[PDB]
Amino acid sequence: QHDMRRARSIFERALLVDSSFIPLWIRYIDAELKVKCINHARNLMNRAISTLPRVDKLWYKYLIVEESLNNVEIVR
Amino acid sequence: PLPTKAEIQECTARTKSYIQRLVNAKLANSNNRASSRYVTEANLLLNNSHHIEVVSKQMDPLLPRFVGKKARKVVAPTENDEVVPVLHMDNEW
Amino acid sequence: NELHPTLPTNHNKTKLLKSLKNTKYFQQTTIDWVEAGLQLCRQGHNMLN
Amino acid sequence: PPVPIYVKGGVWTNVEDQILKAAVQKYGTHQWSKVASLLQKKTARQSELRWNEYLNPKLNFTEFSKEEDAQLLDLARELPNQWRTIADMMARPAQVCVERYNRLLESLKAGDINPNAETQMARPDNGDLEDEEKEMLAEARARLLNTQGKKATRKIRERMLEESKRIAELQKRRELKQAGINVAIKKPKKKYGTDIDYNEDIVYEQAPMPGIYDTSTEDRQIKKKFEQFERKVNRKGL
Amino acid sequence: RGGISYDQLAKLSYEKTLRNLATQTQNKVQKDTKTGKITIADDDKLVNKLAVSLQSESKKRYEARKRQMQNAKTLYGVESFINDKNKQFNEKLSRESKGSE
Repeated sequence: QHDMRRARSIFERALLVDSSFIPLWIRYIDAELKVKCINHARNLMNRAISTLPRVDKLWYKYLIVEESLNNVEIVR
Repeated sequence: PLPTKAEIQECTARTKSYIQRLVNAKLANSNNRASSRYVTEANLLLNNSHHIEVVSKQMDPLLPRFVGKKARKVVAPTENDEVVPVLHMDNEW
Repeated sequence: NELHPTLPTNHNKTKLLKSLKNTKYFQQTTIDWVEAGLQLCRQGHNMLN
Repeated sequence: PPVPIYVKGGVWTNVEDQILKAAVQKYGTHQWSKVASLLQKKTARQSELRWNEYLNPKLNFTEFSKEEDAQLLDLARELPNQWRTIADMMARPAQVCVERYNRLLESLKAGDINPNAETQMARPDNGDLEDEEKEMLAEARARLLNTQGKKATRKIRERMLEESKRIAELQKRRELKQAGINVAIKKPKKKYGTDIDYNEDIVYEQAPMPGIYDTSTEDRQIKKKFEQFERKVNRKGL
Repeated sequence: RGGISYDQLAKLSYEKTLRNLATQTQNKVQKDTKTGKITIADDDKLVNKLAVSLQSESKKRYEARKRQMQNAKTLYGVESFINDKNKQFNEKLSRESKGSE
């Protein structure tokens, strides 16, 4: 429906039920990125890797995103 | 260390006072007239300066008291910014 | 009745009419008994209706 | 209009064996009356006998080995004519055991009732079919089809009817729009006092708790895109 | 090789995407101390490429699953069933019982 604020609220309400669920985190990061909202996804990937630091896929997701934008200081 | 004999007393007194305030409010909101024999026993400044005197009113014993009171269904916004991390370690089934 | 005493409570004891009297809302008079009975019948009909 | 079959013990044909198999696959082993209702001219007990004696794939219909056959002579010697116990000792059906014992020790009229009909071989059928067997397979397919309750079937019907009702409700509005009178769409009514409409507000809106990075220009870009989409749906119509 | 963990499939997916990023490449920071916000100056291109990359990858995976659905819906050689969902349940039973014993 091209309404991004309701989709953000629904994803946040979806995380409040179950934060252990990784495909929800990955969809919400991708749903930020595909509409070209990179800073929202940076805040989101920060909150993801700081919530669940022992999960490998989240750090690697944030490393892919910072490589794809060519930000080598951030990847280091 | 074990906690010292003074902190046990300070904690016991402060929390006992709090539990007695809650119990007196719960027994004072009840419709039983018999509950108020089990309870165990203002000015505030509204601006820079105004000096008001907060008085209570004497209500009719027949009209309902707490006229705003009613049974409602409420959801609560669960709001935080404390992110807290989850600090873990690193065919048969 | 004599086997089981029920032993009244001698402290705080809020009574009804002695505390319904302290309000400004109740007032006091003397009337005939039969008038008070008829008024109670009118009031108790009106409440339940 | 069928005359009543009071005694239902017959000869098992091919049709009734196959309907019993495709009924046991769906209904399961322990409901027998619901299996035998599916195929007329047989009884719930005779369905149970036809399964446990003949149609069961766990049952052992082979030729007897030499150790098996000597075991049969010895067990028939030790236990005098207790054939269920013996057949339990051999993991074979008892009728096979009795007939093979007769074959060892050797070396029906018409108008009779055969008691052993459930343990005996089936009869293949004439080429076309009988009429009652056409009716039997028709009602058997009809009863093996359905997996719903009354409530769920009514839900299917109510969803289709509400769908067509909405279509008619939009049809009249489009006709009046062509006429030039714009009847707005009425909303459904609330069944209770705090029933929630979902276009008034984002109903339990959770804000995403901001971080260190800055999202002003991306907010403006989204707001531009959504406003332009709503205008395009207003003019052109999706 | 068997089942693979999540910490390993994560790395293999990361490395495949970087390999894709290298072949795709073949073909600052400002802290506002008033609020505390960080504005990173990213180019408009390489954001469009990231968005179109994610969109094209999701469409590719979607169409692959869509074609797998039809090719698994043609083959009736499993078992007898009565609807579209029983067929999937019976194929699940075949997949477990063939692998187990």
